[PDB]
Amino acid sequence: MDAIKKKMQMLKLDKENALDRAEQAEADKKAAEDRSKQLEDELVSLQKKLKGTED
Amino acid sequence: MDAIKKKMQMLKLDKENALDRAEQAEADKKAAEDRSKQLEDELVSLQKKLKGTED
Amino acid sequence: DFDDIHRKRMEKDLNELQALIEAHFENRKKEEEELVSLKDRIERRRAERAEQQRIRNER
Repeated sequence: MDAIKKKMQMLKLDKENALDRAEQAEADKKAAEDRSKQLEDELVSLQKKLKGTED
Repeated sequence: MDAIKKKMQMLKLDKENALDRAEQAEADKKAAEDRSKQLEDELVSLQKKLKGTED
Repeated sequence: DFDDIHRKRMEKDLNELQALIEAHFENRKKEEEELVSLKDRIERRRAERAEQQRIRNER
């Protein structure tokens, strides 16, 4: 037939598109999270040196 | 027919789950990156305050 | 997770459904074979009626 092929292929394409988009988003989320952790760690030391400077 | 409809329904359940996961991951990325950039801005303001204290 | 058991459930659903699909495939297929044999004996009946009718008409 004809309809089954096109519908099935389009739906599998939709699933694959959503999956890859989710993977890209999660990768960027993990990278941003680690960079945020770095920012926290540096900010604490910045606060410590600021406190010493103020003393 | 009979089996074809059920197979289509399976292909649609995969569609919904993949699309929902993709959207949720995208929202997670947006939230995490906003968190990181706000932390970076806080770090910048701390640098400027340290500069004023140094002056 | 809940997604895992849901996946296994729709999985066995697909399995039983395709099973019954192939099953009624086979059943209707046997029925079509029987109907084909019916058509064949039907054409046999057409031919025999034709020849006996023609014999009657000849006489």
